[PDB]
Amino acid sequence: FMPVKLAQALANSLFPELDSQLRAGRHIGIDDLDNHAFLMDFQEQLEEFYARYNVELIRAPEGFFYLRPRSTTLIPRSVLSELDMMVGKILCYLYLSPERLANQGIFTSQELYEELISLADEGKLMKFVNQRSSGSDLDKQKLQEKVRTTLNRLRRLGMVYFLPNNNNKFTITEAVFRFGADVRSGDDPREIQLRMIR
Amino acid sequence: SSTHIEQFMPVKLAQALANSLFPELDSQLRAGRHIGIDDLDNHAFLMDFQEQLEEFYARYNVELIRAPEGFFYLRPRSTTLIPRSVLSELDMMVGKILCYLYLSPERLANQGIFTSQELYEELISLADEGKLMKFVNQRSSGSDLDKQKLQEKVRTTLNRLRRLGMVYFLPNNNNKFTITEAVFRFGADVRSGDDPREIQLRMIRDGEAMPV
Amino acid sequence: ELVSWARKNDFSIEFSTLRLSMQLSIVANELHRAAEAAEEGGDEFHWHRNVFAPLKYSVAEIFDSIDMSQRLMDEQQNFVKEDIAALLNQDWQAAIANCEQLLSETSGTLRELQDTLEAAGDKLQANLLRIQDANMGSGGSELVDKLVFDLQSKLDRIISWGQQAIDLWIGYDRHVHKFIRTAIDMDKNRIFSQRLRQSVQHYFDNPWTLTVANAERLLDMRDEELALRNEEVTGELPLELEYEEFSEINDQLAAMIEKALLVYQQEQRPLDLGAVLRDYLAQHPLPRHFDVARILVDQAVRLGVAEADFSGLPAEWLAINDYGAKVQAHVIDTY
Amino acid sequence: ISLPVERLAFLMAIAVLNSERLDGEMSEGELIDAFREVCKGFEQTAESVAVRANNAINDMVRQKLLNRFTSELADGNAIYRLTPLGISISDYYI
Amino acid sequence: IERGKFRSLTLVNWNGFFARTFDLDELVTTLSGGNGAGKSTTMAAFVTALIPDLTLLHFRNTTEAGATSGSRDKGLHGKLRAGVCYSTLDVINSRHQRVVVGVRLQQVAGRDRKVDIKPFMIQGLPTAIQPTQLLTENVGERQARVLPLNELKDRLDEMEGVQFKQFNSITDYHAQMFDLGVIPKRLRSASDRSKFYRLIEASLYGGISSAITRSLRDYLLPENSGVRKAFQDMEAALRENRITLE
Amino acid sequence: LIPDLTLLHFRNTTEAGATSGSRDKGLHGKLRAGVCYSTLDVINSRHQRVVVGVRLQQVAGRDRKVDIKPFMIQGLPTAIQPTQLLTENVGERQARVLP
Amino acid sequence: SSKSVANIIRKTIQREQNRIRMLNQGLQAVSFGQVRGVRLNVNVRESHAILLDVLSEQQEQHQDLFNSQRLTFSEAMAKLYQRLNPQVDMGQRLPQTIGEELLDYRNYLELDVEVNRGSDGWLKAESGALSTGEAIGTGMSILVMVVQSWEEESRRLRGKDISPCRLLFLDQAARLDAKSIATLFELCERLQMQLIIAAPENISPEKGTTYKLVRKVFKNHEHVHVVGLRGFG
Amino acid sequence: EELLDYRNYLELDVEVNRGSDGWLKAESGALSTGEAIGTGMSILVMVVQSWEEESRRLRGKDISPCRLLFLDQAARLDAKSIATLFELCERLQMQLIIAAPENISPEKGTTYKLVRKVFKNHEHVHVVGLRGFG
DNA sequence: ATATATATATATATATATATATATATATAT
DNA sequence: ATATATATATATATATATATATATATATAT
Ligand SMILES: Nc1ncnc2c1ncn2[C@@H]1O[C@H](COP(=O)(O)OP(=O)(O)OP(=O)(O)O)[C@@H](O)[C@H]1O
Ligand SMILES: [Mg+2]
Ligand SMILES: [Mg+2]
Repeated sequence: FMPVKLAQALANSLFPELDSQLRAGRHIGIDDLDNHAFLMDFQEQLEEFYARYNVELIRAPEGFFYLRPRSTTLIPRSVLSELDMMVGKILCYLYLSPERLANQGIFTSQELYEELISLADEGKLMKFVNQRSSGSDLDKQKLQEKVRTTLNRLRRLGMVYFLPNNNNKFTITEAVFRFGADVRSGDDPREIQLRMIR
Repeated sequence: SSTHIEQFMPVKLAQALANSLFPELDSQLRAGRHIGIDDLDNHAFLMDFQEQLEEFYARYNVELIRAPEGFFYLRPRSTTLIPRSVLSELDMMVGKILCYLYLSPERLANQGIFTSQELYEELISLADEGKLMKFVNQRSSGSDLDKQKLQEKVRTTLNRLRRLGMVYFLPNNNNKFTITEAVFRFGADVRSGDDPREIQLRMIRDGEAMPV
Repeated sequence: ELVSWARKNDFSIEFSTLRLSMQLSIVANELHRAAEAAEEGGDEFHWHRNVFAPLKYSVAEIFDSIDMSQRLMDEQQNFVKEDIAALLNQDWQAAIANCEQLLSETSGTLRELQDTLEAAGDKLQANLLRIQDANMGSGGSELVDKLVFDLQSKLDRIISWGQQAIDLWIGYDRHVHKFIRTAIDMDKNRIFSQRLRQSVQHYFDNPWTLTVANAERLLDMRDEELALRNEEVTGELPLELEYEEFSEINDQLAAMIEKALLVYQQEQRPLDLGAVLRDYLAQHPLPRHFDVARILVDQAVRLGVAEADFSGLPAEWLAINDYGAKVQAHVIDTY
Repeated sequence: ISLPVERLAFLMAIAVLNSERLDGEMSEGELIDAFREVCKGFEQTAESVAVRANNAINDMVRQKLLNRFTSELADGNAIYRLTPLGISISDYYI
Repeated sequence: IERGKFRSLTLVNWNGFFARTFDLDELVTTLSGGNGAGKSTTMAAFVTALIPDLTLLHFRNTTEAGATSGSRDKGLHGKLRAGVCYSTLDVINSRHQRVVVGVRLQQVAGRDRKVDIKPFMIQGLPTAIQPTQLLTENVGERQARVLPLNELKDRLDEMEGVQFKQFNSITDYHAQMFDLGVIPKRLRSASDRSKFYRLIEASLYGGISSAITRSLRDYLLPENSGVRKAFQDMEAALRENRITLE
Repeated sequence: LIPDLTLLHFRNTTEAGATSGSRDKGLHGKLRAGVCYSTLDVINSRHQRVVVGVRLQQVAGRDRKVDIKPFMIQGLPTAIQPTQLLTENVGERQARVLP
Repeated sequence: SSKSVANIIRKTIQREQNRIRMLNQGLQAVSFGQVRGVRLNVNVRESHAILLDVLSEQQEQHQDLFNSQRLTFSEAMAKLYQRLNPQVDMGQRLPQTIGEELLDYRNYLELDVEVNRGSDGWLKAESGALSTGEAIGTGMSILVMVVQSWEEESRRLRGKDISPCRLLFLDQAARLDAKSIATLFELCERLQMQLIIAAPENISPEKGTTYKLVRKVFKNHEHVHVVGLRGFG
Repeated sequence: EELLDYRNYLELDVEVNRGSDGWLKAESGALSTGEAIGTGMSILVMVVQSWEEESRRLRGKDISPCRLLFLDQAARLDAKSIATLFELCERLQMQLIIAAPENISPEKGTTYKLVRKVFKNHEHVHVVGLRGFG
C-alpha cells in the first residue's frame, strides 16, 4: 500500500502547485506561509515520495526547502550557466547587513549590473558574452540583456521576487543563501563572500 | 475510520501512485512523451489505472487522453499547471511523413526499420523541395549547403520526435528507427471526413492544435 | 592487405527443388567414391589422383553451384517481396488474398528447400569425417585436410542459410500480416491515406501544430569550475648516468668452499658441520665469520641428508669458535 | 554496372570475408568496417565514413550486387549477402 | 618478425623526480633502493602512461593488495608535484618507427586529491632527440624549465616531419597505440580497458590475482555472438508461445 | 597459540586480505596422515617450564578437515625435550609418534 | 529453436576446448619452488552437459517450467538447471543471475589451473595450498598465457608487419629466490617479454640493466639520485 | 548503545612524521611497502603494550606476559628498516620470528637454514641452525 | 561416570542493492 | 568548428541480510 500521511499530503489541494514548483527547482522559503507550513508538516513523507524519484527533498539550515537531483534523477535535470552562478553569488552578497540602510530590501537592476561589472574579472565577463569582445557598446548591451535573462531565470527559482511591473526592481529572499559560502567563527560575511566570488 | 486511505485518496489511485513504474512514467508523460503499445509495461500500467491516473492528472488542469489508436499522452489545458508547447511546422511535416510511411505498403520490405536518408527522400518527394527549404533558410535557392542544412534540420526534428515517443531508435543504432502508432496524431486533422477549415476549428477549440 | 593489391591492380568499370536434389545426389555419390578411394590407400600419385584432383575440383564446383541456387532463391525472395509491395499499391483491400497466397508459395518453397538440404546434409557430413579419418594415411596429404576442413563449413554454412532465410522470411511474413491487420484495417477504403497525402502536399495552406506537455527542467547548481595547479616548475637537469660495480668476493669464497667440500661427497665421508666449520673459520678474520658460516652451510646441506634427524633426538649447539658462535646440525650420513 | 576502384575493392573485401566467414552471413555492422578499411587504404575523404559507406552499399544493392534483409537483432539491424552477379564479378579476379 | 620494444620511460616533475629518463632493457630492467626510494612511483608513472583511465588507476600498497582500506584516495595525486607533469613511453615499433606516447598529468587545486590527465602521441621524432629535453626548455644557467602542452605543441609543429596528436578521449589514444603495435588487444570498450588494467595490475603486485583467477573464462576464452543470437531466437520463440498460451 | 578452527586461515601471503576464493582454509594440507603435534615451550616470569601444545589430526572424510585437542604440561624436567615425549625410539630407523 | 541453441553451444565448446588444449603445449616446465609446471584444464561440465542434452532432446517435457508467467527466460533456465542435476547445491545467488550466467557458453567449461607440485601429480592450483613464490610463478605463467592469447586473437585485425610490444612488472621481486628469478628470466627471454622488476637489493646482478635509486632530503624537498649498476668491475 | 561506550567519544588516528613534511595521517596508499610495514609493527607493539597494561590489575604482581610477533616476507624491508625493527623490539623486550628467502642475513639472533628435499619418497626439510654471531 | 546430540552465540563471507565518479557519444548553439 | 550540456554505461566502495561452520554449555543415551 502507501503510507497514510503520505496519501494525506498528496491529496492536499496545495500539492499540485507546490509539486510543479519543486520539480521546476523553485526554492520554498519562510515567506510562502502556506507552502512552508505544508512542507514542515509533511516533510517526513514527502522526502520519501521524492526519493522515489531519485531526488532529495532538502531543508536548508536557513529553513527553505528545495529538491536536489541525484545522478540517477528521474526528473529531467539542468544546470545553471556560469553567469547564473555569478549573479547568484552577487545577490547573496547583496543580502547584506548594510543592505538595510542601502536599499531597504528593494534593489534595482542597475545595482546588480554595476556590482557585476566592478566586482567580476574582465576575462569571465568576456567568457560570458564572448572572448573577442573588449569594452564595447554592443557587447555591454548583450551582457545587460543576458543579465536580465538570468534574473528572470532566478525569479523562476524563487531566489528573487520581482516587484510587480515591467520595470526591473526586485527583492532578495533568504534562499539565495544557497549561493553563499560557509560561515566560520568571527568571519566577516562580506569578506568570505567576496573571497568566494574572487 | 481515521488512519485510513479512503479518507484522502481512492485505494486504486494510491496503488497506482505506489507502483514501481509510476515515477518514471509520470516524468516521461509530463516531459511530453506519448505511450504506445510497444512500451508493454507502461502501456499496460496506464490501461489498468487509466481512470485513476486521469483523475489524478486532472488536478493539474491537464487531460490524460487516449487516442482511438490506443496511445496515451497528456494534453494541457489553457489553465494548465504543467507548461505547454507546440511542435514546429517542420516537426508537423516530418510527423505526417512518418505516419505516411507507417501506412505506406511500398516500404514493406523495410519491416518498419527506416533510415534518416529514406525519411528525407520521402519528405522531398511529397513536399515542395525549394519552398520547404525556404523555412530552413530564407535565402535558399537550391544551394547544396542549404541542402545539407535541411538534412540536418530533419535529423534534429527526428531526434526531437524520438524524445516524444513518436519514434524509437534501434537498441544499438541511432541512425535507424522504428515508427510508432503515436505518429497517427499528426493526422488528427484528417481522420474525420469533413471540411478541413471546420475540423481545424474543432481541434483548436479542443486544445489539440494551436495555429502558427 | 588486399587494399594495396586492389589499388595497384587499377581495375574498375532455377529455384526448382528437383535440381537441388540431383546436385545433392551427385555430390553424395562422388564424395562416397572419393572417401572409399582414400580409405583404400595408395602411393603419393594414387593419393593425389584419388583425393586431390577428383575430390577438390568436383566438390568445390558443386558446392558453389548449390550456393548459387540458394542465391537465386534469395533473388526470388526479393522479387516476391517487391511484387507484394507493388500489388498492395494497386488493389489495397482487394490484394489481401493475392499477397497471402504469394506468401504461402514462398514459405512452402523455403521449407521445401530446407527439407531437401537436410535430406543429405547428415550423410555428407559423415562421409567428410570419414575422409578426415582416412586422410592421415600419408604425410604429404596436408592439402587434403584443408578441403576436409573447408568443405565442412561450406556444407554446414549452406544448411545454416536454409534455416536462416526462413527465420528471416517468417519474420517478414508476420510484418506483412501486421500491416494488413494495422495499416489497411483502419484505412479500408484508403481515403485517409490520400487525404493525408494531400494534407502533406497542401499543409502550408493551413499550417497547424499539435500541443504537447513541456514541463520545466529542474535547474541545478553548477559545480565549481576546476582549476589546475600552475607553478612553472624549474630545476637542475640530471647529469650523465654514473655507474657502480658489484663485488664478486662472495662468489670466490663460495667456489673455494665448494671445491673444499666436494671431497666429502666423493668419498661419502660422514660430514660433521661442527668440526668442519670450526676448522674452516680459523682461516678468516672474525668480522667475516658469519658470511663464511652461512655460505658453508649452504654448500653442505646440498650434499645428502642427516639420518639422525628422524630419531626425535635434538642435536646440541656445538661451539665452532671463540667469542660464542654455535651450530646445530646432525652428522650428514646419507649421501 | 559501374564499379570505381573503391567500390571494387570494397566488393572484393566483402567476398573475401564471406569466403572466410563461418556461416556465410554478413551483417551491415561488418560491412561498415570493411568500407572503412578500404577507404582508409585508398586515402580519400570526400565525405564522412558513414555517409560514403551507406551510399556505396545502397548503390551496390540497387545495382544488383548485394541483397539486404531486415533483421533487428543483427548487428546494424540488417544482413547483407552477395548476389550471383556480385559473386561472378568478384570471382572473375579471385 | 622483430617485436617492438619500449626503449625508455620518462618522468618529468614527479614526487622526487624532476626529469629522469630510465633506459629500459630488451629483456629485464631492475630498480633497487631502500624503502621509500621511489621504485613503485616509477611503475606508477609507466602504468599511468599506458592506461590513463582515472576510473582504474588505484595504487594500493603492495600490502593489502586488493583489500578495501577505506582510504578514499587512489594514491596517484600524492605522487605528483605542483605544476605540469609528464609521463612518456618511447617505443620502437616492429616497423622500426620511434613513437613517443605519453600523458600530461596535473593536480587539480582544492581539498579533493583529484588529478587531470591528457594523453598525446608524437610520431616521426628524430632518434637524436631525447624526451627529457623535448619536454623541457633550457631557461637560465643549466636550469631547464618544464613547458605545458600548448608550448610543447608549438615547439613540435615548428619542427619538420614530427606529427603531434592530442586526444580528446582515451579510446582514440588506445586505438592509435594499438595501430602502432603498442598494445596486444584493441580496447574498444570500457570492459576491455578494465581487463587490460587487471592484467597489468596483477603483474605489478605479482602472482595470482583474485580478480583474474575468478574470471579466467572472461580472460582466455573469446566472446561468441552465434550462441547469443541462438539464445535470442529461443527467447523470441518462448515469448510467442507464452503469448499464445495466455 | 590459537587452536580455533574458525579463525585459522593460512591463506597465501599474496591475497593477505582477499576473499576466500576457495573453501579450504589451508591447514589440512600442511599436516600428514597420523597424529601431529604442535607444542610451544615457555619459561614464565616465575621460571616455570610450561609446555603448551595441541594435537592435530586430519579428520578422515569427504572434505579436508582437522581436529585439534589442546593440552598443557607442567613441571617437566629441563632435561627432557618436547620431541622425546611425543616419539618412541623404537628399534627401527624412524621413531613413532604416539597418540 | 532449443535444439539449434544446444547444437551451437556444443560446437563452440568443442572448438574452444581444442584451441586451449593445443595451446597448453606452449609451456616448457617452469621450475618455481616445488611447482614443476603449469597447465590449463578445460573440460565440458557434466552438470551443464545434462542441461544441453535436455535442451537438445527433451524440451517439451519441462514446458510446465518455461511458460510460467512468473519466471523469465533466465529464471526459467536457472530453475531447469536446478530441476535436473540437484546435487550441485548452488548458494545464495538469485535465480536471475545464475540464469544470466547460464546464457553464456563459457560457463559450460570448467577452466582451472593445474600445477605439477613436486611428485603428487597435477593438482588444482589454489592459493591456500601454495607458497608465495610458487603462487607468484604460477600467476605470472597465467598472465603470459593471457597475453599470448590476446596477441593471437588480434593477428587478424593487425597488419602482417606489426608484432605488438610485450611488457610486465614485478614489484617486490625479493619474495622470489634465485632459482625462481632465473626461471622467470629464461621464460620471459623465450617469450620475448620485457620485465620491470623492483627489489631493495640487486636481485639480478648479471642480467639486463639495473638502476639504484637513492632519495635525498635537500633544502626542504626530496630529490632522487639514480646510478646504474654493472655486473663486474 | 554506541553512545553508552566512552571509547566511541574518542577519535583515534595514526600519524607519521614523513620526510621534510610534518605529521600526516597514516594512509596505506600514501606510503611505501617498507614504511607501511614499519608503521604497522609500531601500532602492533603499542596494542600489545596496551593489553598488558589493561590486564596487569588482574594478574599476579610478578607476572610479565611473554611477547612475540612474526614478520613474513621480511625481504620487503631494506637493511636499515630491519635494523630499526630489531632495535625497537630489543628495546621493548619483544621476540621476533622473521621469514626471509635468504635475501637478508641479520647477524644478531638465531638463524635457521631450511632446505626441502625428497628422502625415502617423502618430503623432508633439512634444517641447520646458527647463533651467537656478532 | 562417560560421550554424543542439541541449542545458542559468534565470526566468516557471500550476494544484492545502492550511490558515486568517470568516460563516452553526441546532439545543440554561437 | 568547436565549446558545452545531457544521457548512458561501467567500475568501485558501502551497508545490510543471510547461510555456513565452529565453539560452548547442557541433556540424555550408554
Ligand atoms: N601518494 C603518495 N603521497 C605521498 N607520498 C607518497 C605517495 N606515494 C608514495 N609516496 C612517498 O614516496 C616515497 C617513495 O615511495 P614508493 O612507493 O615509490 O617506494 P618504493 O620504491 O615502492 O619502496 P619500498 O621498497 O619500501 O616498497 C616514499 O616517501 C613514499 O612515502
Ligand atoms: Mg613499493
Ligand atoms: Mg610463505
